[PDB]
Amino acid sequence: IPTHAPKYEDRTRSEINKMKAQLKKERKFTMKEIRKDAK
Amino acid sequence: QKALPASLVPQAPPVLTSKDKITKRMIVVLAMASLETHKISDKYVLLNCDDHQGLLKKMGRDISEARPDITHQCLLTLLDSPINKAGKLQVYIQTSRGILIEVNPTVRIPRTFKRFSGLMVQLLHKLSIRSVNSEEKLLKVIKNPITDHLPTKCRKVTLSFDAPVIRVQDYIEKLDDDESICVFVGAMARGKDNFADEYVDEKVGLSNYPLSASVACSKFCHGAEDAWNI
Amino acid sequence: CGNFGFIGSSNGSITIYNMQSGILRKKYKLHKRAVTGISLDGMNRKMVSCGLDGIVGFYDFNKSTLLGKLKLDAPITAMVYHRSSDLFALALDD
Amino acid sequence: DALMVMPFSYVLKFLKFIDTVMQNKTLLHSHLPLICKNLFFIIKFNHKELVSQKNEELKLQIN
Amino acid sequence: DFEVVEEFTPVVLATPIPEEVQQAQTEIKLFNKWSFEEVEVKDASLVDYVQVRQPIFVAHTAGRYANKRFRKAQCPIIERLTNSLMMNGRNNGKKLKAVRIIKHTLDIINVLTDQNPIQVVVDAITNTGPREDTTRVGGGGAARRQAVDVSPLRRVNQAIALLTIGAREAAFRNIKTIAETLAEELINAAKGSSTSYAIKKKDELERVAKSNR
Amino acid sequence: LVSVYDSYNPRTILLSINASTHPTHVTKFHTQDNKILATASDDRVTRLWDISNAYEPQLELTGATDYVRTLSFIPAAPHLVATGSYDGLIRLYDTRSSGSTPI
Amino acid sequence: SLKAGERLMEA
Amino acid sequence: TPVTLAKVIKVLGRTGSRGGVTQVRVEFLEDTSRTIVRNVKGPVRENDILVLMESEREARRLR
Amino acid sequence: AVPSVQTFGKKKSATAVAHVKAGKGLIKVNGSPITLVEPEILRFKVYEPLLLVGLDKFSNIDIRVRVTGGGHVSQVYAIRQAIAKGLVAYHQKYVDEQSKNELKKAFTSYDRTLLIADSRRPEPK
RNA sequence: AACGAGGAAUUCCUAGUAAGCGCAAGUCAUCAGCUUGCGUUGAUUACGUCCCUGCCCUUUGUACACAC
Repeated sequence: IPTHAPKYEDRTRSEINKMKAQLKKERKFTMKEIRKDAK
Repeated sequence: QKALPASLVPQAPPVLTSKDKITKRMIVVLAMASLETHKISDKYVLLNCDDHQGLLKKMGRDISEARPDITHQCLLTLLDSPINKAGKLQVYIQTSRGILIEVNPTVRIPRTFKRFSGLMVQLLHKLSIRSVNSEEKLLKVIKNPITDHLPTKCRKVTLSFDAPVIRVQDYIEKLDDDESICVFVGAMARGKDNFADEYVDEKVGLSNYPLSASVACSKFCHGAEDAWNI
Repeated sequence: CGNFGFIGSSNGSITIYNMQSGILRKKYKLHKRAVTGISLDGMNRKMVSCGLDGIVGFYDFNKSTLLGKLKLDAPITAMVYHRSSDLFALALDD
Repeated sequence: DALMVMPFSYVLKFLKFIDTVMQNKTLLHSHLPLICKNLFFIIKFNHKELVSQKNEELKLQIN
Repeated sequence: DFEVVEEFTPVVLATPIPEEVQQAQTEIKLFNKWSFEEVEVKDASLVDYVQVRQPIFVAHTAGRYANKRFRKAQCPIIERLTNSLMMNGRNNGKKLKAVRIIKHTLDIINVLTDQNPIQVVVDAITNTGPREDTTRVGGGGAARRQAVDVSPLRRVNQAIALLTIGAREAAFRNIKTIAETLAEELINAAKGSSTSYAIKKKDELERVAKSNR
Repeated sequence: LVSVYDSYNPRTILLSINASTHPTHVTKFHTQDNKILATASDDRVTRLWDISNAYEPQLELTGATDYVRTLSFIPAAPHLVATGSYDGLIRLYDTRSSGSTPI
Repeated sequence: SLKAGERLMEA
Repeated sequence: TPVTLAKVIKVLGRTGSRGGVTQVRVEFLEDTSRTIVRNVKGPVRENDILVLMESEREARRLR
Repeated sequence: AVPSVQTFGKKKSATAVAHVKAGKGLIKVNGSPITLVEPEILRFKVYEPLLLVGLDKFSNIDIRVRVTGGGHVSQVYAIRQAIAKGLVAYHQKYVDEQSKNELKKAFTSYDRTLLIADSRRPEPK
């Protein structure tokens, strides 16, 4: 029978993803804080 | 007097997995295996008996218990037993927590224990691994019950020391033609053999001697090839 | 039940006419001379025909079969039924 | 419920018990009603099987 | 010679009608290709639980069969099979699909096994009904099985479920289609040839009961 | 293999039967039974299948010599099959016997 | 413990 | 394997059983006298017949 | 005057009006012969009255139906209902009561839903 | 680079109910990352039991026969 080997443990796209997630987090946070301020 | 098949060139039989539920095959399961992942802070680690004792005590379980070496050598010896080179068996890990890990007969285990443990932790988290092709998943994870995951017409036997000795060659050769075989093997180091009783139809012994789990697996596997003319 | 009018012809046939609308519904061909009488039992259940060929026929009428054919000796000419006791009488030729 | 669910062999054993009680006549008069109720209800429920059986000893004891 | 004549004049509507249709009205038949007489449930303890004394033209007579306890029993058998067949993950709510499916299956049945679809269906259901099951003991700490007996309505339900599920998983990963493999299932069960998912599971249940009585 | 499926419907592969791996030159239906289908393949062994049982050869039939490439049935006898082998020497078989050798 | 009926059964 | 046919007569009551299984009295179908008690798992009513493998062993409570 | 009788049929939210006249012996579900109601898995669930009572009872008269509302299955059930009810109503108005009563008996032998649609009311608990 | 129906645990469901499928409205609160109506297609399996899991109750007939 044929055999195989398993798997286990782009910087531009990586930093894009991390920074976009950061931005989304921040946008949600500033919504919520301004909203509490307003109330 | 009788001709030969149009081809006779060597051609490997296809791998057997849980999707095929017809052809007679061999089902080996490692049971009650001591396998779980904890966190130390910053990273996750699989338990091993010898190396994680302050936190093993903190959790409260037994060093003599939480040993996955047994699993490693058992799994290796099954995977490199001749019957798999004939391509006729597959294995199922019954986790101590309850998970089912079905081990496809196409994998090659990493032989050193640290690499093996890395594989086990990565599997426990991501629930799968792919190969060099990465076109079919290698180590799959599945639900209770094993009976739902076994070939339809099979037998339910657990290799227990107390059970009477029966010669594996004899019993396999008595087994019927489309009668696949599952064997529930207690991997746990030392204790009772009364866990799969509701699944099993009988307990079976192969000697008047106690055995190491891997050695018992090797013996039973050996009888299987001897019956199946390999 | 005041619905069904039975004719017995002079050529062995029986016709069952529904009476409210003058329509015809059913026919029976057993006898071959004139049919000297018909009765339907008080239960709508069975119906007996007596015929000059010295033959009586017992018919199931809720179904449509021939329960029986009883051939007597003499030609039969008269017939009268009694429903309270389910029996009839035949004035013969002899 | 109890007398209903009681199975047939146990019915037979119960009859032999009542025989022993009658021989222990004093208990009979100490508890006449309850014994009467038990007996009549049990036979009136298992009636057909009991009559179906064939045993001269049973005949004598029910006499 | 006794001969009723209820039909005085030829019956000819001014609407064109299929000749096969007037043959049907001469005698009710299922789908027009199959009767219901000489059609016995060959098994007592089932004879009055699989209602096959009732003729029906299509398997879709929508009824009140799940209000009392056993109106489910009184429902005809083919309707049961059709509905259990449409019971699927993406087949919920397509009964026209289910009925087309079963019609084509029975056509295959009649073509291959010449005798009679309905008779074969009944035979399959009876021969696949399990007959002695187990239930996990209460134990109070020791878990095992206890052997118990199974009532006829349960038997029929189990048989229908096993038949359709076996057919599905058979047709699941291949090129064949569910009609084809369900025909395989019914024919194989009618033989009782130990080589269908139905009979296999039935044997497992009965054998474990036998074992751990 | 043989594909057996109902006329006018190329969409349905009603059944696919896998006999011996050598190519099959001759396939036919019976004429006295309608559920018995005969085939032969270069394996020189002619196999009668019953279309109700798709898996095991209902009756294998040997005694041929070389490259069997014809057979036919006898109308009157629903048990008599003739095979034209390709070495000449027509064989006549009766199925209700063991059948290993021709009649 | 046990239930009635069964009690009398063993007794 | 000698199968047997039995007729469920009367479904017991107030009995300590498990959820979904019931004590029940069965009367042999070809022998209209013998009665046994068995455990049934599906739904059931009176007066309906059933198939048995173990034509002899009477039944018990299931705790 | 023309002998004339009308009835109704109602499944889920489907209306089926059915005129029944004495005439040339045909059957028309809304301007197209009953052989072409389209579902084709249910056309016999439409025929069911025709067949179950036999034809001449229809050979005498003309039945026109029109249907609306609901969908496929509901409209087929509605037509079968309206046909059957219309047949019995006509045979109890202008023809004999024996035909009436025995037709009603044949239908209620087979399946009562041809006569009284169930208004399948919701239920408490 | 990912993924082939989605593990372990826990949550809901008994009839036009489960689950499908599209049109429409936006009603002084709430709802556009949606919200509510209206249709059409329409099942599986208990309808039992207090054994387990909890919860309740009562543990004095008081009501007026005959009956336990």
